[PDB]
Amino acid sequence: ETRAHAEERLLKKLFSGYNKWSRPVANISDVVLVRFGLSIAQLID
Amino acid sequence: DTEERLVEHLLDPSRYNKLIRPATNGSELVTVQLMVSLAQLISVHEREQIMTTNVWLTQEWEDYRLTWKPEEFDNMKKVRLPSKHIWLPDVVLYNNADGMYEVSFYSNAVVSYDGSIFWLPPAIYKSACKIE
Amino acid sequence: DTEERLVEHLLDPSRYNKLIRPATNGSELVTVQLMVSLAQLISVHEREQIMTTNVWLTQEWEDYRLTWKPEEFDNMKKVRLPSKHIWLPDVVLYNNADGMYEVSFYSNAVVSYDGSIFWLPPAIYKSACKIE
Repeated sequence: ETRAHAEERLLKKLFSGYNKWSRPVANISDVVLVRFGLSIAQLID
Repeated sequence: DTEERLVEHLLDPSRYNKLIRPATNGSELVTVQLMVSLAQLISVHEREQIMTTNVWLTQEWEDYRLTWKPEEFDNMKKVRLPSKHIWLPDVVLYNNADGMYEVSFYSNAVVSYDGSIFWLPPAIYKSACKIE
Repeated sequence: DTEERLVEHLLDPSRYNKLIRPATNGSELVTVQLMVSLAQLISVHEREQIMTTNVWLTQEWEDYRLTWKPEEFDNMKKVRLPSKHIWLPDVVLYNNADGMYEVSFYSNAVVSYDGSIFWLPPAIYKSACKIE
């Protein structure tokens, strides 16, 4: 009925059989595309 | 003993997951009132432009799943929870030398019967300030 | 999906106790082959006799209880594994100044279906050497 109870329910559901070290695609000849990019905060030395 | 039954009731890990935020009523904000309080300026370092201060950072906010009826636990209004076991919003520095972002002690936190949380940890902080 | 069933099969802590060594018949050896690939020589410091270098060392050995029968797991020859949870042979420095003994990243290990384990972590090392 409220938000945080429903958020606790779906965060209980998603980590049932999730595994940390499996490379997460569905078919084995399919790649992921890790998009990258920096931003400088400062240049110290 | 009644303090023990309250501290066991409030931090049930089936009841209380600390990784969520206390949103009610269709995603309201939580309001974190902070004010800072100096203790001593330790050193202004002109050559590498670092100011080292020692500061106390009072944050107080509103929670809603940490209440009780005070008649049921023999008139407690105000208990102490081990800090970092409850939710806390991460409020850090941002212009930092040397990569120490969070606070230094993680002390106790004072819970009322409202749900209002008070928190005051100390820190030493090394900000990187621009020297005229 | 089937790889995820395999990684739940292989590192199962009832099946695979980490800190024993892989041997089967009345204390036979294991063979650890290694070689060193340099990346750069950073510095030779003469005031305190210390050499700072960057080196990737390749170790490969042969385990026996990391085996799967690969037509049951839909023709998989080669998985990756995190190297905190398998056995390691400990290969360290020994003339080390400033006291860091292990490697610096602890990367993944590639495990073939025979059990031959290839491993390549990177390191920086502050070796000690006698300047004449």
